Amino acid sequence: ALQLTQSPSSLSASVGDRITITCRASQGVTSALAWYRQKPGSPPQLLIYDASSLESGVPSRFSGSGSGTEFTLTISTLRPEDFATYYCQQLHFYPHTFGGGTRVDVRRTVAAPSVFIFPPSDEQLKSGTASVVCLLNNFYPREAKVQWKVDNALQSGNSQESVTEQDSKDSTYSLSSTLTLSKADYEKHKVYECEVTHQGLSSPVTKSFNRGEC
Amino acid sequence: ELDKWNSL
Amino acid sequence: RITLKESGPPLVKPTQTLTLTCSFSGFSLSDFGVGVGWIRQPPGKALEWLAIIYSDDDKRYSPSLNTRLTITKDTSKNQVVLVMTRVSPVDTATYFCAHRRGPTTLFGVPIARGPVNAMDVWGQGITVTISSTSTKGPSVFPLAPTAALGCLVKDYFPEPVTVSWNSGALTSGVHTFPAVLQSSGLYSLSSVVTVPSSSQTYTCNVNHKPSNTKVDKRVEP
Repeated sequence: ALQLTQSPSSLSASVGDRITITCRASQGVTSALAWYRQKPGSPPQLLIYDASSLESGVPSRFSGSGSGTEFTLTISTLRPEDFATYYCQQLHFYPHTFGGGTRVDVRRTVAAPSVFIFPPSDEQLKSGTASVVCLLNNFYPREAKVQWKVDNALQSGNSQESVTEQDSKDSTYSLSSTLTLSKADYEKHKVYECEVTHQGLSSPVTKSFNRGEC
Repeated sequence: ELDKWNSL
Repeated sequence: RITLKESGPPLVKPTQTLTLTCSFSGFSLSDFGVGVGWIRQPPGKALEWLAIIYSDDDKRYSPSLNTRLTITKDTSKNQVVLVMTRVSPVDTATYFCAHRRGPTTLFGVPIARGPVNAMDVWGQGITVTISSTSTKGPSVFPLAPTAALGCLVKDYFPEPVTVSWNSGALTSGVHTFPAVLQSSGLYSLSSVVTVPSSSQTYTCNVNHKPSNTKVDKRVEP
């Protein structure tokens, strides 16, 4: 269908800043494009309709321009209610496509994650399952990437991540990754490794343990 | 397929 | 003021049929050009358009979900219903209904089509989970070695679960993560706390009310 790409995906900013988000379409959608702001736990709120029209009750600091395949949303002076996720929607073709979203978080100094690996508890191993957890603590920006390796084999399909919401005092994020294996499986290997790639790291940091080592 | 109001 | 509100079941099992209702006020689906659409949002993901119905009973669906969706309206009871057949866990998401303005008219004549280019009012949204799973309490495991530490809260259903450290006295350096719905249909979650290596006892206080499961777990290094 119609491809609607938002840029950037994530945006770092502070109160008072002027920001611009763009939304690109695979084909002309004319002026049929809408912008929304969604704060966590709430539904999307309409800001701009018909590419440039300001919606009733929406602050004048919001502005929309462009037509065809290029669209931009401008917030002239960033207010705190603006730290949220933004979306563009196209309504010229069916189906009415939505962009991927642009997250706008509070800017701060780059902070590398404190990494920690936890091997599974013997209590859980007794139940037939093995959960290995990697913790990436207080980092910034939000983009991080975890890679699990078992006896140098790269894991794929057996992990799940979770990220916190920006800390109201730190402006940092924390991430949790859980590698899940059967106990059988788990006892067939020695080295469990959590490789972390983040912007505040010159090189990937790796935390590990040898199953058994006592 | 175009939107409903495209030809108005 | 226009208001919309979604209603239906918080939980549905796989292969089952899901019926959602959108109740509105402030407008009629007999009003010229008006639409009501459904948009969903998986946890942590982007908005996905599902369908729309207009006052003239014109209907449009997502080409990718078309064989499982039916949208219908009851003009007299100001409601729009979306029926989704044979669901899977990927259908788990928050479901929204929204209003679409019809064209502006002057003495019954269509003078502006610009306002139909948006969904101007949205409902609060209804959260729907898809698990073949049944109410079950968590198994709490220790996460042992600034030093890190925590309690893995695994295999429970449904949400939610509460986690505190030291009966409420430890709050600084704490991180309770969003739970992930495992392929098993059960949630898993972790709560960690970073402290001065050097330190004091640490206990994860866990409560899953649906199952009436209360656990206190002392975690050491």
